[PDB]
This record gives sequence, structure tokens and C-alpha cells, in this order.
Amino acid sequence: MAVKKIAIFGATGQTGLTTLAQAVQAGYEVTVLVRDSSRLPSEGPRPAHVVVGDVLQAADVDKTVAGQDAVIVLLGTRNDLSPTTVMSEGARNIVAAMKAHGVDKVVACTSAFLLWDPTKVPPRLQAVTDDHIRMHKVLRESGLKYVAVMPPHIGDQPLTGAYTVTLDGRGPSRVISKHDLGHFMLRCLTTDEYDGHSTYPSHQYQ
Amino acid sequence: MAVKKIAIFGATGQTGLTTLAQAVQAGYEVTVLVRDSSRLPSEGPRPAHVVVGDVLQAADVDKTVAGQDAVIVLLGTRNDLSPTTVMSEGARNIVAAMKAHGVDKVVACTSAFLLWDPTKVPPRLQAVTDDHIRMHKVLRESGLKYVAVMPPHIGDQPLTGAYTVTLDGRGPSRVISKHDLGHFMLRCLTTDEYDGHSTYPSHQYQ
Ligand SMILES: NC(=O)c1ccc[n+]([C@@H]2O[C@H](COP(=O)([O-])OP(=O)(O)OC[C@H]3O[C@@H](n4cnc5c(N)ncnc54)[C@H](OP(=O)(O)O)[C@@H]3O)[C@@H](O)[C@H]2O)c1
Ligand SMILES: NC(=O)c1ccc[n+]([C@@H]2O[C@H](COP(=O)([O-])OP(=O)(O)OC[C@H]3O[C@@H](n4cnc5c(N)ncnc54)[C@H](OP(=O)(O)O)[C@@H]3O)[C@@H](O)[C@H]2O)c1
Ligand SMILES: O=C(O)c1cc(/C=C/c2ccc(O)c(C(=O)O)c2)ccc1O
Ligand SMILES: O=C(O)c1cc(/C=C/c2ccc(O)c(C(=O)O)c2)ccc1O
Repeated sequence: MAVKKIAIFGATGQTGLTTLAQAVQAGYEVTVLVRDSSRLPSEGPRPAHVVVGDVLQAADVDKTVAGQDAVIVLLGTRNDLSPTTVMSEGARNIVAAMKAHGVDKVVACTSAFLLWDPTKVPPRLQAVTDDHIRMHKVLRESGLKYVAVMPPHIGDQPLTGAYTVTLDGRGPSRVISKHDLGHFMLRCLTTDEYDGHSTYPSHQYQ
Repeated sequence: MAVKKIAIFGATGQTGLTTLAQAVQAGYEVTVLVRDSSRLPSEGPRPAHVVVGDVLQAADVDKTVAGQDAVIVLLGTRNDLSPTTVMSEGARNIVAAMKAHGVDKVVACTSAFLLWDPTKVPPRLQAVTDDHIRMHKVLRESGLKYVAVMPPHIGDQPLTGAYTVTLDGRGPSRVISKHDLGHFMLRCLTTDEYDGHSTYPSHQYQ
């Protein structure tokens, strides 16, 4: 494995949990950053390394990024649609840590709304989308090998590995399962073909 | 009317650098106040006059404002997430220097959060937004000819010169390219129509 040690940010979240499970099964040595109050469930798969802290603390992000081959970012605000900078400021700390530690590959999830006409983004999601836009700018400007993953609705359908990946535009379906989205984040570790592109994974579950 | 000499504050910032370059290419005689001259580009368009100093030092500001026809303010304190008064104290120094040297025109950048409901502000941006509000009041109460430029997200898109400007309200998208924002800063030097108004520049970048 050319990529074997990875940091996952957001591993306790909807997509992070299945991404972690798939990564451990695939043989990755995974380091996670978890907030003190929200640890990984005791029954689930165990990462190799756990850092307890906050993506808003440069020190905690540095500890998580040190020694890795690549970074997966699945940060979010769960059900909370309020104005926030946690994703963009978290990305700022991640970029600084990758540069300091010689890590180049970052696969980071924002949203397909970054490929929408802004006048059609639902107003209830505008505040979160605003921080996705801020995040994407931070990562694009970093000069790192950045894969911008921009999914549409994240659903509960199965892992298929059969989804479409649309480059630099909206794809033909409006859903991706959380399991397939995690599968795609990990696929991006094994190829350079999506570096510098936006990617829209989607599938028809049938 | 004929503005030929301008001071730019914040010329080494994201918007400042392109405003400066555009001003020099268009023929303005530009004076900049910079804390570190190595943060100015060594190649291409270069300002006519460089004052090395700090906007918090009244004598440095006075030396920058002396002899100008108008002032552009693109100050910012990106890293401050808790109460901060750099921009508003800078604006007090600028206003005092403008009055002492007979400079009547100031075009200054705050943010579109000043046009929207306060709960739109992400918590980590509350402090900078409070100081934007303080700087806006300093400039409004000065009696100077003041164009308040209140942009949304500042993006990276190429200069278009085709953006929308809405007066005393919001408008189309929630993004303006730094290049288009700089272009609009300079357009405000050539007209009185925005004096005493708030302006919201935005555009759709396809
Ligand atoms: N739901 C959709 O249909 C959809 C569609 C497109 C895009 N998106 C975006 O896709 C991304 C992933 O969504 P998701 O549903 O998988 O994520 P999620 O369930 O909202 O999980 C968010 C993850 O980020 C962690 N996190 C939040 N703040 C943190 C902080 N300060 N420090 C460290 N970790 C922090 C959370 O940890 P905790 O356990 O401590 O909370 C959690 O692990 C999000 O950005 C979302 O906006 C979602
Ligand atoms: N999407 C956005 O980022 C956004 C959106 C809406 C509004 N705004 C606001 O737009 C304005 C311009 O934003 P920007 O991103 O273009 O600015 P920026 O890149 O953060 O640049 C800030 C400028 O102000 C200078 N500065 C800071 N403190 C100074 C001091 N004590 N003395 C002299 N100069 C000082 C900086 O000089 P140094 O190079 O020496 O640091 C730099 O030139 C800001 O006020 C910002 O809050 C930004
Ligand atoms: O909390 C949430 O629910 C949430 C939802 C989103 C939805 C993103 C999206 C983009 C493009 C799409 O086409 C569709 C669709 O079609 O369903 C959905 C983004 C961020 C979120 O935090
Ligand atoms: O530190 C920073 O980077 C910073 C960023 C800002 C951004 C303010 C703003 C206003 C209206 C907006 O719509 C949006 C958007 O859409 O992203 C953003 C302000 C002050 C800052 O110091």
C-alpha cells in the first residue's frame, strides 16, 4: 500500500463511521480526531490511533496529521443548519498541518451545491453552503493535491461500488449512499486522476 | 472630481493586491501603507509610493493620506475571533488624517453582514463583524464623502467587470471575485452616485 496511514476528520459522523469501517477492513492504519464528548461507539471497528481534541485547535490537528500518508475530511455540523465556520477554519488548520508535515493528499467533502446555480440553493442550507464555499476556497488555494468531493443527498442505501463519478459538473442522479460516498473517498487515495477536480458521486439504487 | 492620487490601506491583502495592480495599470498614482514591504510583489505593477508603518500609528497614517485625492480602505484582521478594534481604530486615524489634509473621498470595505440579520453571522466572525460596524459608524459620522462597500464572500474568479451593484440592499448571488471587488473600489473613485450609500457587489461566475 502506497497510502497506508490516513487521518480521518469527522469519523464519528454519518459518512465518517462507514468510511472508518471500510478503511479498517481494507487494511488502512487510521488515525481519527474525535471531540472529547463524542467518541467512537465501543462496538464498532477500532482505528489504530485516537486523538482527542478539536479541529479548531491547531495543536490537535497537527497531532492528527503528523506521520500520515493522506487526509480524508468528513467534517460537518450534523443536523444544525446555523451559520458556522467550523469546516473552513478546520480546513485552514488541516492545510497548515499538512504543509508542516509534508502530507500532500487531501480528499475533502463539501457539497454538490457548489456546482449549483446559487439562486437555486435552498435558503435553509445557505449558511452551511457558505462555509462549504469557504472551505473549498481554502483547499483550492493551498496548492495541495486536493480532491473536492461534492455529493448530492447522502442516503442510507447500500454499499455498491457501482456509482457514477462526474467530473467538474453535476451528475445524473441526486443521491449517493453514505457507504458509497465513503467508498469513493477511499478510492481517491489510490489514484491521482481526481486531483484538482471537483467530483460528484451519485447512483441509482435498484 | 478628477481623482489621480490615492492611498490604499490593506494593499497586501487578497483584495488589496488586485486593487493595487488594477489601480497602477489604470494610471493612478498609488501610495500604500504596508507593515512589511516584502509582502508587495517584486514584479509587474508597483505602487508609486510605499510608506512602511502601521494603521494604528497616527503619524504613519498621516504620512500616507497627505496629498491624496481619495482613500481606499481594504483593511482586515482575518485571524481575530474575539473582540478586536484594529479596523475601527485604523478608521479613526484615517478620518483624522483626511480632515487634516483636506481629503474628502473614502471608499471602504466592511461586509454584507451589515445588511443582513445579525443571526446570519457565524459566531467566530462576530468580533470582526462588530468592529466592521464600529468602523462603518466612524466613517458615516465623519462627514466625509463615504462609499460603504459591503461584499459577500470574496472569491477567486477572473475579473469580469460585469457584476451587479445594489444600493442600500442585498442582491443577486453571495459571491464577488476579489478582482471584481477591486474593480468596483476603483469605479467608486470616478463618480459621486454611491456617496452616502451602502453598496453590495455580486455576480454569477459561469
Ligand atoms: N446530509 C446530506 O445529504 C449532505 C449532502 C451534501 C453534503 N453534505 C455535507 O457532507 C459532509 C459530511 O456530512 P455527514 O452527514 O457525513 O457528517 P455529520 O454526520 O454532520 O458528521 C460531522 C462530523 O464532523 C465532526 N465534527 C464537527 N465539528 C467538529 C470539530 N470542531 N472538531 C472535530 N470534529 C468535528 C463531527 O464530530 P462529533 O461526533 O463530535 O459531532 C462528526 O464526526 C458535511 O459537511 C455535510 O454538510 C451533506
Ligand atoms: N470572503 C471574505 O473573506 C470577506 C467577505 C466579506 C468581507 N470581508 C472583509 O473585506 C475586507 C478585505 O478582506 P481581504 O480578505 O481582502 O483582506 P486580507 O487579505 O485579510 O488583508 C487585510 C489587509 O489589511 C492589512 N492590515 C491588517 N492590520 C493592519 C495594520 N495594523 N496596519 C496596516 N495594515 C494592516 C493587512 O496587512 P498585512 O499583509 O501586513 O497583514 C492586509 O493588507 C476585510 O475587512 C474582510 O473582513 C471579507
Ligand atoms: O443537513 C443536511 O441535510 C444537508 C443537506 C445537504 C444537501 C445537499 C444536496 C446537494 C445537491 C442535491 O441535488 C441534493 C438533493 O438533490 O437532494 C442535496 C447539504 C448539506 C447538509 O448539511
Ligand atoms: O477572517 C475572515 O476570513 C473573514 C471573513 C468574513 C466573511 C464575511 C462574509 C459576509 C457575507 C457573506 O455572504 C459571506 C460568505 O458568503 O461567505 C462572508 C468577514 C470577516 C473576516 O475576518
